[PDB]
Amino acid sequence: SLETDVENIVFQFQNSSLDFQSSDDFSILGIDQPHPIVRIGGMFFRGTWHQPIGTDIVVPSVNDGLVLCKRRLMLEQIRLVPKNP
Amino acid sequence: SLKISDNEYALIEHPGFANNKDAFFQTLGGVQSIQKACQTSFQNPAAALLELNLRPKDKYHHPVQARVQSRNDLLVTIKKMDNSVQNVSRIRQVFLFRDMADFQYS
Ligand SMILES: [Hg+2]
Ligand SMILES: [Hg+2]
Repeated sequence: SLETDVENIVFQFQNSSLDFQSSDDFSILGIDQPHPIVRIGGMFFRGTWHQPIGTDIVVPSVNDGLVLCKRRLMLEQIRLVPKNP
Repeated sequence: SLKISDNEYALIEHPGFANNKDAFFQTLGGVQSIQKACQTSFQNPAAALLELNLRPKDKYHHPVQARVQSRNDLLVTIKKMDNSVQNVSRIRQVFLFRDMADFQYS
């Protein structure tokens, strides 16, 4: 069946055309913050938490089953713009 | 930092709730039906299909087919103690039941 130490979180992107592939570098600043910052490859994102109405089921392909009721992170791409030239 | 893994998943965006697990899984035809639906999505993506039935004993209820799509969603596993990222995996396909006209709620 599928299961409802570690937590699992869906990351959803405002721009669904951005390509994130395996081997791409991934890091997060502030997963505990209301607005985490995520870096993937050379791209940066700012996240916002959102609670969809309903439940997610996540099912694995053949890798070497989850039921998620909690929040997902909604990520918009950002530019890091110097406040002063 | 950490590199995104090879692991992949399918995601079902269900509009109801898992308080009654058996009833909940049954709305999609049961656990085996869910696994069959996920396996098809990987073996033959174009053919992927899943049906939702929230009110099985109600003769006016119309079972609904998911809209199937890919985005670039990721599944992020974090170790609860230190909030460190243990794993990142791609969600390669999504079965979209939320946000169809039937299940809208505001
Ligand atoms: Hg929940
Ligand atoms: Hg699968």
